[PDB]
Amino acid sequence: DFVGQTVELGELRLRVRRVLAEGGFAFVYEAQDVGSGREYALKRLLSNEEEKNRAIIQEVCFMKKLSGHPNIVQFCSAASIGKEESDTGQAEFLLLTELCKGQLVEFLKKMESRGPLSCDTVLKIFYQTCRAVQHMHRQKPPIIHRDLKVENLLLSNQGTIKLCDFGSATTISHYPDYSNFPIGEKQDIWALGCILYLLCFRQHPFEKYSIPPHDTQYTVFHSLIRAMLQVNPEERLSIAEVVHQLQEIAAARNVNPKSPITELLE
Amino acid sequence: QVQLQESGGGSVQAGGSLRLSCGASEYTSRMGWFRQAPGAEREGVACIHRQSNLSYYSDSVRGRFTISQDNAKTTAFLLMSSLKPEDTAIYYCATTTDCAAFVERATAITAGQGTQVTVSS
Ligand SMILES: O=C1Nc2ccccc2/C1=C1/Nc2ccccc2/C1=N\OCC[C@@H](O)CO
Repeated sequence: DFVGQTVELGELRLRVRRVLAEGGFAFVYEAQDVGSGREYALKRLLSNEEEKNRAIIQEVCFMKKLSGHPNIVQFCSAASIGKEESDTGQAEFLLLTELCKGQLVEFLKKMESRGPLSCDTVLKIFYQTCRAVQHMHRQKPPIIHRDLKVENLLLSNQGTIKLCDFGSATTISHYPDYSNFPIGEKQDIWALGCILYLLCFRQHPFEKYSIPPHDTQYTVFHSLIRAMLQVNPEERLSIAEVVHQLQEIAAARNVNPKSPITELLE
Repeated sequence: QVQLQESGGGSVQAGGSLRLSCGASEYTSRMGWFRQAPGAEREGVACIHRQSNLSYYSDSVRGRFTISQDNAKTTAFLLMSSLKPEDTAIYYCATTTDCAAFVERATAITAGQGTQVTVSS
């Protein structure tokens, strides 16, 4: 019973239009600035515990830092209310960002009934997902996502991929402003490998794995999947190594992989 | 340290072809070449990821060089075609933990003693 209310968030006045998503910790809402008419996604996270407080605030800090990238949702604002002040009896964290058109899976469900995903479209989805992850790995220190999966990805109004779930992300605090050691990036690449496999073959590679032996549609990706699913993390590709090859694939197919994925929009 | 053994290079006429080779005393996941022209920064040129056979080039040499390896994954080969004075440099074999980083910065685990490549017009 949170929809219908108009909520202050700094000098923004926002009417809570409807529920886009739910789950455990949080709800996400479509909201509209009453004054300007502008639309946003508003994530409300409720907390009764200090540990959840830390998790929530860390997720917001991550979103602030990573905002500004084409493939990360744009952070607009955030605010809180202590327990003394809310109609939940709980700590309330409000996160405001750009509003996206929908979850990626919803669009995948609809394309599913029009054949297998075009290789070009898989390329655009994956490249854009990988550019977001590269943006996290390029931070000094690198930000590790740790829960990459296709369900968490969104599609923006402009038809590009947007990463939105930073609640499992981690990094090193108080890093001097020398080390060039791996610190978890490679787990992210494994997760990405599973996404590429999934997007191509519409199932998870594990429940050892096996690329379908007579696939002639997604052949172009086969070596990259295997390379990203190296058991040995030192042998596994970095995101720079993955993105490099994704650009070469793109060139080979004469595709702009950063362009709007307009095949998902029809 | 792995022990590297380098061959090939020397002088060639512009537009021609040279081949370099490099042998490692044991297996490594990635092998490449960087070069250094006079006064310039080190420049990652080409790199191969052995288990995948995937290969990485700098913008300067893509389309003209091809890096490849032997079946035994002990050696890399660099075929350099359509060579130009810009490609005059000392070329150093190297191992790396990351071919894309290597191609961008020449960050290496260990490097060979180098071979001279000179291209005359
Ligand atoms: O436009 C959006 N900006 C955001 C910023 C943070 C979290 C979610 C969203 C979001 C969403 N826009 C839409 C539109 C339709 C359905 C769901 C949905 C969204 N987020 O859904 C959150 C679920 C995801 O986190 C799965 O783990």
